[PDB]
Amino acid sequence: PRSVASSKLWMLEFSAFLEQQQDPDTYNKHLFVHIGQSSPSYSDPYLEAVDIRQIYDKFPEKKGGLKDLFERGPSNAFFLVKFWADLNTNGSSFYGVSSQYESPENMIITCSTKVCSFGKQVVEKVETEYARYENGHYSYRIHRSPLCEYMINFIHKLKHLPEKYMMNSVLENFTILQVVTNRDTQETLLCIAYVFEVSASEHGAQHHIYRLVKE
Amino acid sequence: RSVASSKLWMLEFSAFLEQQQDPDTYNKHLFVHIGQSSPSYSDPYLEAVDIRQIYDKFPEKKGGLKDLFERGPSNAFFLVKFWADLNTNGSSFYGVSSQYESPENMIITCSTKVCSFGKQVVEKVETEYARYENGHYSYRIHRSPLCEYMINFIHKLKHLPEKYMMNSVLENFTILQVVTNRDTQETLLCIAYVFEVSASEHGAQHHIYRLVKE
Amino acid sequence: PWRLRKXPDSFAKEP
Amino acid sequence: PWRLRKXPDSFAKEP
Ligand SMILES: *C(=O)CCCCCCCCCCCCC
Ligand SMILES: *C(=O)CCCCCCCCCCCCC
Repeated sequence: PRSVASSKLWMLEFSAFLEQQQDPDTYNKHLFVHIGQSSPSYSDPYLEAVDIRQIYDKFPEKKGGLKDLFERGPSNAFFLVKFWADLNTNGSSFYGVSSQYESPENMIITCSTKVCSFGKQVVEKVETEYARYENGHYSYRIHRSPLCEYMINFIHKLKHLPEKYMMNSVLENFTILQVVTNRDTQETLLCIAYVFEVSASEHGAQHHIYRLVKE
Repeated sequence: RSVASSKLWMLEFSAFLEQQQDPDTYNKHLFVHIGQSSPSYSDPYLEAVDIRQIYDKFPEKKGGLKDLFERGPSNAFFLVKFWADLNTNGSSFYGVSSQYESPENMIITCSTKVCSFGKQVVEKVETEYARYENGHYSYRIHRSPLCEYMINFIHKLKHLPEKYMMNSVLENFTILQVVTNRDTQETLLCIAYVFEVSASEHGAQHHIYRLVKE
Repeated sequence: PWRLRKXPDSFAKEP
Repeated sequence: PWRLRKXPDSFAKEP
């Protein structure tokens, strides 16, 4: 569905994974989180709203922080994703992140991803993405970007915790902020706040998507 | 050296079977692959094969291998021998992936003809657009569904008792891939593929050859 | 705590 | 036959 979407840009996919090579011809891949489902773009369901003021203290609020960005707008570009992460894992290892975006227009875009601990930035990754023309529109893809060391270590530390409630306790103060901007106009195309809990489902990782509103 | 002309380089090619254990867990088996491990200092020099030795294994007459080679450029022509890993083991997806780079921004057409006794049995045609990437252009055919004929073919190979029998079937099976600049009709890459069954401990293998006039 | 914030009921119900 | 044609020795030697 065209859910995490402003008028200029739609995020179709987000996934973080662990890939293990048994032998040169055999690979096992485990997904921590994902967005993506089999429904067409126009399926776009009604999304519940979250008063953005309720989440400000989990992100940096300096010049160029979440409040600043939201007030500058467009406010219809702002979303909150809550993930229930699948941490049930078991050869050489690769930790990766993959994402996909679509637009009707050909832009050069910048994706900024900031990991936050107690509302303070601990690590940032910046990527510039160019379009491929595809099926009547423009596609932007990040394919198997290497997960940074801080996050690999964070996942290791969480897994060594004896109890699932303890993992959830650590996650109360862990957030990620993603800003996607048109490099030429400096327009905010998408802004996605992420928060995490440990999944207890047997049908894999789960999510809920919310619009962020001024209230 | 690599599968590269002056205008296009194929850095990645693979055919695979992917199986979903559960919604977050996937197993992938590679039948054949190029560029799975990174290009290195020690990669071997490419030996040469006289193309007149192989004409009968590929479509000929108008637009065939001979016709294409003579039009050239000759530096775009390669022969790959694969030793395929058929030792496989929920939902299943058979796919082919490939990746290319060029210094030029082009619209390319990739034609893949599966042949038996040198005659086409099925063809698959894909048009690919470029993506800008650090001063050059990249093209990707990503998890293209393997067509029924090849899925069926792989099943039937496995249902033969002996490997030498699999090799005998494969002696009359070829694949020809031609990549062209759609605008100019220039041949960017032409790759002939031939197969045997692997007996290696370290998985699927390949040798790559330049096709030459002598 | 997140549990005392004004948020929809779904935020605490894993689909 | 394939095995008798002029090709490098590597053609019938799996790496
Ligand atoms: C390092 O470069 C910072 C970029 C972070 C990439 C986002 C990864 C999303 C992590 C999801 C898995 C979290 C499981 C608790
Ligand atoms: C259908 O889409 C035919 C197109 C052929 C694509 C090339 C696939 C290469 C298969 C290699 C597997 C070898 C198994 C003996």
